[PDB]
Amino acid sequence: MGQYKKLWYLLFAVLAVCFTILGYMGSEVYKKAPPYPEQVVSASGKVLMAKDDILAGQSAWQTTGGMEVGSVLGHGAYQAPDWTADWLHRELSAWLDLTAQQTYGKKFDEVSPEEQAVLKTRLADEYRNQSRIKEDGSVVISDTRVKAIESILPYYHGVYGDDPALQTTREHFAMKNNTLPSQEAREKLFDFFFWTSWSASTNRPDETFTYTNNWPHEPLINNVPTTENYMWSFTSVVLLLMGIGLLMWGYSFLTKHEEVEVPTEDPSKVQLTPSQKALGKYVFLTVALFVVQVLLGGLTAHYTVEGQGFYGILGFEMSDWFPYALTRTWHIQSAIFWIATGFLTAGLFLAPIVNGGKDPKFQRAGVNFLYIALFIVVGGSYAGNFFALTHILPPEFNFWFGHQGYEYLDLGRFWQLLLMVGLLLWLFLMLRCTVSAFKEKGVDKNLLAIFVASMVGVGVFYAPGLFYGEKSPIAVMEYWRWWVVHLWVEGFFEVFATAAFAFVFYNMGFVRRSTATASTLAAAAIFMLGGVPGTLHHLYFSGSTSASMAIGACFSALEVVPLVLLGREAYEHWSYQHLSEWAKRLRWPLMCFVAVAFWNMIGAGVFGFLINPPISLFYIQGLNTSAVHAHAALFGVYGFLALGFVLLVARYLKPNVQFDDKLMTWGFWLLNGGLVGMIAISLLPVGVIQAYASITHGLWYARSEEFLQMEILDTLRWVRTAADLIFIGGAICVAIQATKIV
Ligand code: HEM
Ligand code: HEM
Ligand SMILES: [Ca+2]
Ligand SMILES: [Fe+3]
Repeated sequence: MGQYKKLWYLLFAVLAVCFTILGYMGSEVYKKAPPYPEQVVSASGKVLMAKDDILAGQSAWQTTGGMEVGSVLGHGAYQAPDWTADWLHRELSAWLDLTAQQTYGKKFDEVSPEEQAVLKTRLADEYRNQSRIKEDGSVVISDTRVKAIESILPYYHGVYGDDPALQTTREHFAMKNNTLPSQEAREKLFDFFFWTSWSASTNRPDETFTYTNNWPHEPLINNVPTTENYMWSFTSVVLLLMGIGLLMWGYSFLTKHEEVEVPTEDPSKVQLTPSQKALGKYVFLTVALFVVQVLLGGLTAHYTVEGQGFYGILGFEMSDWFPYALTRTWHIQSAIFWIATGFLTAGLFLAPIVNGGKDPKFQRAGVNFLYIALFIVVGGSYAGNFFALTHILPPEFNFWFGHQGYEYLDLGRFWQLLLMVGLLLWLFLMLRCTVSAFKEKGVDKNLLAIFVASMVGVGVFYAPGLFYGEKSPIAVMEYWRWWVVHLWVEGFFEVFATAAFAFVFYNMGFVRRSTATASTLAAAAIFMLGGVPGTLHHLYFSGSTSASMAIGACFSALEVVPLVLLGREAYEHWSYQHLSEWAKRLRWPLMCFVAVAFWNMIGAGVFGFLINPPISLFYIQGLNTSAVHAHAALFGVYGFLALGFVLLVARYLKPNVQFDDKLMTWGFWLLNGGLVGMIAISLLPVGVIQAYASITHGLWYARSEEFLQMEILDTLRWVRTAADLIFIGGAICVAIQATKIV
């Protein structure tokens, strides 16, 4: 390893420690997740439900879209109410009304606060302590609780069915007129909802807080943040402040920046291999998927202000066939697909360059096979989502060929397996080009080794999404799912981008070999240190114990080291005085990387940390601030990276076509202005108002229909269309430039 032995050892130690921590917390989730009770029995002896009924309700929830229609335990969509919190509040209000009648003969509202406190204390004792699971695995609830459940059932039956008395409510929730047509399936789904509400309001066996760390905020049962929550939030802010102070104090020593002399030629000296020439279809697929995804996002926003549609007398009803759940699922899946496609194309273009400008036998055939597999995956998953949400798909094939119901993993298990096979094919095609480069003499191989390791990580770490099943517990499913939406996208993709950037810069002669290798190794070590144990900030209130708040909060704060220095080195080199001898013509792909740094600083650093401490997330999980952070971080870092990658690939495929700077300036600035406007004028104010309402009254109230249909919040969502149109125009401009080039 030569002079990089210390960096390699530090990376190894960081990897070992961080995966040991993450794996230990994984085994804790299997043993400490909220159990499914064997029986839920009334105090008189009548069984309400059983474990099989709860699991059947979970499967029924998966056939409606799951997280893509409302929210369960804080994860999902944001137009329909959070179901666990809404059910808890309605059952607590019904219990209070019933108990006030048998004690004072009046309702809860018309009773003096002195006895309201007594009623609230009796509710808190009954719900948090008397509902604890027993030795035999059963839960005993009172007849008053049974009556409250029976009283609140008809509202949910009308909401998830087609009752005329609840038509307006269904429209405000962006829900089709029959989300779950089967009454028997609706009854099971309400059992599942009750189970989630029970797990969110019942103390742990040997603790004074619930299985969800007192989530959601519910003043009626005193579901408030715990001392551990406060203690670890304070610790995480203190760690972030130290880290920032230490990075300021040591930036001078840490970064030496031994710059090299700028060359004159273009080592652009790339006789293109047949496999490289077959990536124009990849570039076109990336930009077409980007345009389709942006259009699907515009179509989902329209459902949040109208509910069913406008005009289209065209002869069918559109929410019956392409409802909000379907449009949002496709919108989320297309974004994942096109960002991943851009990264995979970029890698496939660099592989033959690593191989010395030659194709290993059958590389073009492998590339074409991968293209066909990616097309089949996308088309089949979308068709399965359509047929599952229309309920034409029989329910026993839903989890495998329809809608999984889990966000960011909505595609069926069969399509997930096909995508995994395609990713392994891509890794094989990348790795077969490295054998000759490794089998050389004299040349240092540390940068190649770190690049190959980042190849293996991207091509491998989609597997943890197959470690749960249809009937797997929700907390296990959430753990394995964030192993993919956070560790594989947020992590292992920055590593790939960094290792490709270093490889390209070294082979263009912009940086020294030692500088590139050391920078890549250090960046990989800091990204793994801040990202691998930072997975747990998605599991603070998902049935995990209190150790998740601690780990996720403290290490996620450690992910401040890269974000800051990011791009300083660009402003250190932005002022060039026509130093771009052969780079000002390609100014656009190289400027997608300055907006990348800006959005990494803003969307991922500012908006990502205001939601990170558990004391904040306790109130703002499930609100529009999550949408703000998601849009900013995801497109501003990774969509721009992928767009720059496919623009740079298209530049080398067709070096005789110039870039039309007037269409490029328009597209770039329309994208950046549209993103800025959609957060700053619509998304952020809605999130702030929702956060205030949540903190003051309850997450139930911040997600309620009565609160979302306020005059200020409907005009705040309509105004978004102005920035949405600008963003769609910018996306269309970029996609035309790319199509014109290839
Ligand atoms: C015209 C531009 C866009 C519009 C109008 C738009 C609109 C929307 C809407 C309406 C939602 C659903 C919020 C809800 O639950 O009610 C959403 C969610 C989302 N959008 Fe977009 N979007 C746009 C562009 C993008 C882009 C470019 C990306 C990234 C490639 C993206 C990624 C996402 C993600 C990841 C979510 C889910 C976020 C979450 O659940 O927190 N969007 N968007
Ligand atoms: C570019 C890097 C990042 C990307 C692409 C990214 C992406 C996302 C996305 C799409 C979500 C949506 C969650 C959902 O739909 O359920 C999310 C949630 C979250 N992210 Fe990030 N993120 C990034 C960096 C960060 C950083 C640096 C932090 C911490 C400082 C962070 C903390 C969170 C938290 C706490 C949530 C949960 C919000 C909620 O569940 O309601 N993220 N992230
Ligand atoms: Ca979400
Ligand atoms: Fe995350």
